[PDB]
Amino acid sequence: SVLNTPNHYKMDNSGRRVVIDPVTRIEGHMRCEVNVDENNVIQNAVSTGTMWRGLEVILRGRDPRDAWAFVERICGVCTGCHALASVRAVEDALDIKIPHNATLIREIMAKTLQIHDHIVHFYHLHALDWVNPVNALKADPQATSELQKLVSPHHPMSSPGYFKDIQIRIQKFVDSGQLGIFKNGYWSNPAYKLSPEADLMAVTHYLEALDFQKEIVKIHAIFGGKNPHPNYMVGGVPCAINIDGDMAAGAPINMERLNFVKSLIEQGRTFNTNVYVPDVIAIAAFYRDWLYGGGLSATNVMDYGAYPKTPYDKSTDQLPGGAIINGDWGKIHPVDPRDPEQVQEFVTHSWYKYPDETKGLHPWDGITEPNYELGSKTKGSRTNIIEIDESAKYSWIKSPRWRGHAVEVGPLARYILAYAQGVEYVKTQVHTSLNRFNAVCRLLDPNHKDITDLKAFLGSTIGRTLARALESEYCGDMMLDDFNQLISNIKNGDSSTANTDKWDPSSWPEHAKGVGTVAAPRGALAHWIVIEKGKIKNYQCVVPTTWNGSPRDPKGNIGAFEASLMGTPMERPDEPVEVLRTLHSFDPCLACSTH
Amino acid sequence: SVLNTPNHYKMDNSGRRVVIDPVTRIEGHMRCEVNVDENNVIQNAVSTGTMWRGLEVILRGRDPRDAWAFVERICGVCTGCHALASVRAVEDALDIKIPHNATLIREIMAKTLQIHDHIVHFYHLHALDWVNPVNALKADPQATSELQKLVSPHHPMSSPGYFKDIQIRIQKFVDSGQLGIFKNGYWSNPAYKLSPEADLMAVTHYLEALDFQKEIVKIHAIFGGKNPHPNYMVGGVPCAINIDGDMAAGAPINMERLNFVKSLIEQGRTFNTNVYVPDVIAIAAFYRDWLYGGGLSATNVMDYGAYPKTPYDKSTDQLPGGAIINGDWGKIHPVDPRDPEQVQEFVTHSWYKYPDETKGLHPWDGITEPNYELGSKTKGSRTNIIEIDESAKYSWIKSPRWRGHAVEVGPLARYILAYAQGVEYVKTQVHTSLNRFNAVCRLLDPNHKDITDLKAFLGSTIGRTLARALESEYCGDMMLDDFNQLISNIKNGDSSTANTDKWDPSSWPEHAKGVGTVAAPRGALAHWIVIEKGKIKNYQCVVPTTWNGSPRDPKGNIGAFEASLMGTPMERPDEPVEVLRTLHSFDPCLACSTH
Amino acid sequence: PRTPVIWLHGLECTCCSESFIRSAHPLAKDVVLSMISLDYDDTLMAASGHAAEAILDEIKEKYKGNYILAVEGNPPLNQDGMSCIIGGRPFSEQLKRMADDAKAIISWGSCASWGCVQAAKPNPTQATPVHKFLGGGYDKPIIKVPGCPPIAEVMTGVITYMLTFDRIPELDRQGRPKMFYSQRIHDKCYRRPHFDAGQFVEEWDDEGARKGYCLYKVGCKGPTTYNACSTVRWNGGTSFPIQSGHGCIGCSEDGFWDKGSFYSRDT
Amino acid sequence: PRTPVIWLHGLECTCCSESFIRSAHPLAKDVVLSMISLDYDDTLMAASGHAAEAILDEIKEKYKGNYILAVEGNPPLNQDGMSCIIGGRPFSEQLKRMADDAKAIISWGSCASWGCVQAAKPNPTQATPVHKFLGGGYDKPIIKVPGCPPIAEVMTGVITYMLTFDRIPELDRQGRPKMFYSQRIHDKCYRRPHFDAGQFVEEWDDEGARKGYCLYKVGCKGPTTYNACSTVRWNGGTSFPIQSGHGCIGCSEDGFWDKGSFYSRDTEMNAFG
Ligand code: SF4
Ligand code: SF4
Ligand code: F3S
Ligand code: F3S
Ligand SMILES: [C-]#N
Ligand SMILES: [C-]#N
Ligand SMILES: [C-]#N
Ligand SMILES: [C-]#N
Ligand SMILES: [Fe+2]
Ligand SMILES: [Fe+2]
Ligand SMILES: [Mg+2]
Ligand SMILES: [Mg+2]
Ligand code: NI
Ligand code: NI
Ligand SMILES: [O]
Ligand SMILES: [O]
Repeated sequence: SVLNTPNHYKMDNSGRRVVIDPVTRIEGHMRCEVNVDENNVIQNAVSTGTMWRGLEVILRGRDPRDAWAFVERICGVCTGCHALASVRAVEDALDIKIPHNATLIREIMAKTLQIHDHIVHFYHLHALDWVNPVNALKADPQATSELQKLVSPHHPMSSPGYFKDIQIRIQKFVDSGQLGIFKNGYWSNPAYKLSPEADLMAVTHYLEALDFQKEIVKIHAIFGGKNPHPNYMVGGVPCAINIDGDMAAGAPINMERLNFVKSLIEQGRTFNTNVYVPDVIAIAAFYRDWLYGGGLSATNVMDYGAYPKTPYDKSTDQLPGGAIINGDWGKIHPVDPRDPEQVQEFVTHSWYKYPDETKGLHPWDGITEPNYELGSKTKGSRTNIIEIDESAKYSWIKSPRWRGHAVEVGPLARYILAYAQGVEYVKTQVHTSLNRFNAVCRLLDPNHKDITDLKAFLGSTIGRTLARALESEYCGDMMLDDFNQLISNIKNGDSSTANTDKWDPSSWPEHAKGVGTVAAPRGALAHWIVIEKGKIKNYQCVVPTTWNGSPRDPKGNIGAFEASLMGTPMERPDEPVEVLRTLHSFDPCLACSTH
Repeated sequence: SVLNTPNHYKMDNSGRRVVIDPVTRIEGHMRCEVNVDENNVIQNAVSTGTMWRGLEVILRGRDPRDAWAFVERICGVCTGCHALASVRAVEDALDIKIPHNATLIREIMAKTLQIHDHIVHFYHLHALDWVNPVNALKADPQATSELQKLVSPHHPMSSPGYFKDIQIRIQKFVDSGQLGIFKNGYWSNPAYKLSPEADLMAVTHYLEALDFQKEIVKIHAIFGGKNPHPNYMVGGVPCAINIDGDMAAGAPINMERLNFVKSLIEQGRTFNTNVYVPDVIAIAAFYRDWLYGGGLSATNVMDYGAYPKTPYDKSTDQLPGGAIINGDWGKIHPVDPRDPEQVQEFVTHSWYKYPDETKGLHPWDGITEPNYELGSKTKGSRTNIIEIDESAKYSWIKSPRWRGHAVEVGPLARYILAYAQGVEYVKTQVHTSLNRFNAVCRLLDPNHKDITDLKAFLGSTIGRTLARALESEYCGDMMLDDFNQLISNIKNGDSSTANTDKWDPSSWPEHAKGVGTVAAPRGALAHWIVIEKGKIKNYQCVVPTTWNGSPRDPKGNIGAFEASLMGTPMERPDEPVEVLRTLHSFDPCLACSTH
Repeated sequence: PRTPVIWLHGLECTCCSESFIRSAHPLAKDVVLSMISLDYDDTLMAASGHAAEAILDEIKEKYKGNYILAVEGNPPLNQDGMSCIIGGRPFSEQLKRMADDAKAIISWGSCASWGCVQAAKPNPTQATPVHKFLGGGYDKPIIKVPGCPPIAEVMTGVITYMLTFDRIPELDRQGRPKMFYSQRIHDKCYRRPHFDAGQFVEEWDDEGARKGYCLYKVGCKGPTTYNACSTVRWNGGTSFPIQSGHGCIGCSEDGFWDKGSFYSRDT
Repeated sequence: PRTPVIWLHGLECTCCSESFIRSAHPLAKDVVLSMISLDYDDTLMAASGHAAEAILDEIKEKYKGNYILAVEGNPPLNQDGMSCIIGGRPFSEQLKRMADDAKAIISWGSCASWGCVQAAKPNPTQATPVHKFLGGGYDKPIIKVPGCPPIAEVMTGVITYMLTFDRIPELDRQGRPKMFYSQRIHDKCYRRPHFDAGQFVEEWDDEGARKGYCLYKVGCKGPTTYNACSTVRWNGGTSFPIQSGHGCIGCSEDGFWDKGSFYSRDTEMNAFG
């Protein structure tokens, strides 16, 4: 069949079908199927979420004050963001305002998560779509040092002998014949474009990032007890502050703990600027001629907006939200998560049931009733899917739409929205990164012509990857600002951390509804709660990867993942490096997507 | 006067007198006076220990089981070595044998101390005698990087931009006008011979070592609770082991704690090999023409011997002891700390009294009765010493002698003793170090003629400094061996850590005496205890700096410090860089010396 | 040769993999490069699709009876198992196949040990812990290492024990290593002096909260929860829930999601 | 400009300087380069002899009333003070002169706070803590930061507090910052559940030792000792004495060396005694 979607794609499944199940180097479980034409260009793509747990069902009847801990376990990668969304949703329902230190500590935890999550995504899940560790073994260590000095002159770790030592360790591993996580990788595919030296630099940095990442999450351990899965609470934060009073050493937050947080913040900022951001720029330059994967990013993007410099004043959001539609960056449509005409979820192509499956349901009206049922065109059986039938229900992921539009969410969405709204920090990052990109390009090709077209540059899998790194850097700077504000608050007399006026359910209205939003690492997150007589009557989550990984809607619009693969050529369709490189650029969180 | 000492020095105090009080960048308090001839050569040297506390007096009447904690507070720099000596002395007196794992853990703690102490001494105490941080501000960062890569090819930290960043930090500090610990340094004295690039490398490493040193002592925290001043006990170690039994997580030593010790050991080995040892070799090569300071190291050296591969078998000491006398490296005289004709302390030139001051007292017979009294030729007054009278009592340090001989103690003494006794690890270290030294020399002087004379090489202030660094490296390898032995013991069923058969004083003889020896960081340490009816009747310490810093004896022999300075030319007698450089090479511990 | 480990993922949040890589000692890089051979692991592995599947086939035959099967998450039994699909088939079939030729199983976390969040009422997918899915007749050790997630150094401490000492650690009656799970939080809790004195947090951010008083009256489940949080602590010994001011929620114990409100007192 | 600090050293073992440089956060490097101006400090300073003394003179003038005087160790009064000689004169004279124009004093460790080991019976040097040496009439704050040595992050935590919040921390009656010294070890000890159950180490390396039972019966002084060891802990939160199996010896408390044998059992344990 050849389907002409209202969002302007032609999904053609007559060519050769290629199945990727499992999709690895994601959180959770995904299947992807594509069809390629005679020229090995993707002409159909199918996103299937292959897990479901049912947290929305499990929450019914429970106490709103407990909900955060349940929903935190939607995801251990984006750990905490669902807790934040939950406590915000309850606070919204119950009209609880929290103390400024609680706002600040929650933002510090959120930015810690952003940094941790982005760094681990890029190195440990994405990089092997761009980096060939076997090829690293061919690198000249001196030339690797020269590259390193160009890529990031301030990073201290550049000795030829260091790169040689890393290479010796890799070589020993390969020589052992126990190739582990590298086993059967697609390393002979010409899709890999780094030089040996860049491959060695990037493997070196993979290991540096693995060592570093455990440090930054100590901020979560200080404020929230543990990482993964730090604690939150409705009305404040549990980490009470006592800097110089009786028994201060035994309070959660004291002078020593604050000094520790300062140290950890600075370490993160340094890794962002000296290791992560320079690497993404440099790798992008090696891949300067591979500008595939933009998908919807050029046309339709959305975020709820986050990080208001003034608590509770969204016009002060440092990552302002809204929706850009049909590629008009000059028009920011306001996004209201309360409006039943805006966010809606369809299940026409998902493994759920609605009474009227023609409807898209706003999440205060949402329904989660499982319906695992395969289309009569499936190749295979119910417990052995050979080729899924995307004409019918084909995913555990619901289909969210915004005013009927399919949109992309994530750091790239936020970066476009911020650029378009005049956020100068973001504009500077973009322009300086474009310039740095073109400088590396020129180093690689003195015949290079610079890239000036921001839409082409950002609206690509490379650009999606770059926006994530830039966002990490911005989050470190913001988190230092938050820390300094926390110290200022304390200095001026305010050590308060919780509002308990509405802790007791006897203070609650018999009926209430609320929504909490978060700029989660992968995009726009919100939780919608309906409370009745002290209990959860409905709890619906719509998560970033639900938006990006969405199956088709009743009108046939495709979602961000499917759109991003359309038109991409594959060197070797049976070695689908290009598909993995673009899907991974969305940082798919499949446990999130389905919850 | 001109005094012709029996150990062949001519002490001539007719030239100009130079006073250094305080001697800084030592532990504790010292005064040094010298006389220089018309050529600015030192022809007299006077070592004065300027503090006393009286630990030997304070211990009287107390319980032997408590002694370790009192004497540990002799010194916070060589923290724990006195505790080790004390428990050993008590165990000797009471005929206590401790479990193998206690032996091992005590040796692990001892080698941790060696590494920590040696590294902090070289960088934070000694280096400013060789390194000019103001001149570092003149360095070219790229040429600093080239030097670094030659000095230590494996160390990762060599980026030009890193050295430039360090240089910018030091420039900001200097430009502040608050020069702090660098204020009033003798930075224009031509005695400083590094290039700007070597100065910048060394300052960089000073900072790296300040960051590193706090890590290795976490081994003391794990086995001993804290650093400084970890805990010990008579009969074993308190850090009970439980790897996989009930409540293991709550035992002092469990699997996670062992894993932590492993990690710490390896970090220390790496820093020794990649930072500390290469720096001492390289600095030595810049100072290849400055071979002063050998003193007694050319003739008379001693250590009690340490680190037996077979517990309680000293023929297996990995740093074997003895005494070399009159420069005959072919004759190792056995040292017995029990023999009253061997170790003796005189007080003729010290601020103490004996009933018969002609006597040297073996420490089981020792007496510590203060007698602050200045000679009638003193310039100044009792509370304002302008020039001390070294013909009379001039120090809080007693005068220890071995069979009437003045000897040098310390890492250099141990290295000469080990070399001479065929310890292949040491012979290899010495030969490889000589080879590396000559290679760095030829880098600096392409017409360099190799040094081949080991006596001349080792027998100098440079050699003393090198031996300390080599010892650090050896201690790291030995500690790894010890850890692996501990693991093997546990694996084979032995998790035991204490012997309590003689814990109760009722099990003790009415009268007992013991001696405990240690290879302390600075040399030969021993404690001698006499027990009577449960209580300390006498407790006498003779510590490494007591030997090295000794004042003259009744026959006029000079000690190691005074000897080391004789014959040294000074560029600027009133900016006495050379005196500090040589005294600091002994790593004087003045609180230890006087206790 | 390094011990082969196959790390399977069922219904999960991936918090157990994430915790593992936090290990301070040994470092995850060193575990993977030098201690074990991590032969299959969805989260970090290069291979996907058919190429991934082929490793399982190869490791199974090649190292039959000689690999450790580590399991994160759990198998669902509802939806014909297709609430967790891997390679077009139920995860339960993958788990069974690999379990059949494992030397031993490690059940990471509360998901694989007990069921965790997806098994909380009404358990829509009939998510089932590994030992119950394999049943009583399973003849190889199942090491339960519970917690949501477990402490990083507990995870790597179990592995280093096995590798260093060449045996399964001693287990309690619930299959948990006595190395880490043989005391309750409350049996080693530094706020116990306050519990003993009747000194409690009564309301968030009260005087007691600011002094570090006991969290019993705000719902701490430490009295009934076996784990190493109060001894080893979290994230390189930085903190644990109670240190940072929130009671234990019981996250290493079977059924903790359905024990009542986290803020209701332990009984 | 950075707060001037003069760090003097009396009779001492140097454990307090050593502890200070162990600080995990802030790092010692950063304290010295960026937070304070460490203008005099025997252990680390470039200058010696007459050039060192001249720094005293200058700072004292230039920053009169504006430097913090930190003191490690203590002055002896016996031997005409010449059991601790600095520049040929008694250390007590140095201490007095610099105290006269300090803004505030930090008494580091048990030596400066209380007397520590050299003041244990029979105190041959008449070693005297700073506050007693300067007497009742001294009109500037003396912040006691006791322990042998204090915890590193406590030492740097006091300094960062003062620099960040622009005030002396609140002190208890003994002059110790409530930040760190306002609980006993035993008020926050993770072995307390065992104490409460009567589960003790009775002999070294017994069953209880291997399970982490309470150390009371082997002499732990945690019931009478005020410090942050059971909360902040030591060496970047790695351990503390009790965790590693030896009781507290009381090392932050006045007179701990003469309180009794370290293996004697602690007193005042019953509310009916
Ligand atoms: S109830 Fe919780 S906070 Fe209180 S002592 Fe027990 S484990 Fe600690
Ligand atoms: S006596 Fe010591 S070990 Fe026992 S609970 Fe008190 S402080 Fe802890
Ligand atoms: S909630 Fe879990 S992490 Fe530990 S403190 Fe309680 S068992
Ligand atoms: S001996 Fe000192 S270090 Fe702490 S635990 Fe006791 S106050
Ligand atoms: C999810 N981010
Ligand atoms: C998350 N997505
Ligand atoms: C001391 N050595
Ligand atoms: C120590 N001498
Ligand atoms: Fe997510
Ligand atoms: Fe010493
Ligand atoms: Mg949902
Ligand atoms: Mg003596
Ligand atoms: Ni997620
Ligand atoms: Ni010493
Ligand atoms: O997720
Ligand atoms: O010392």
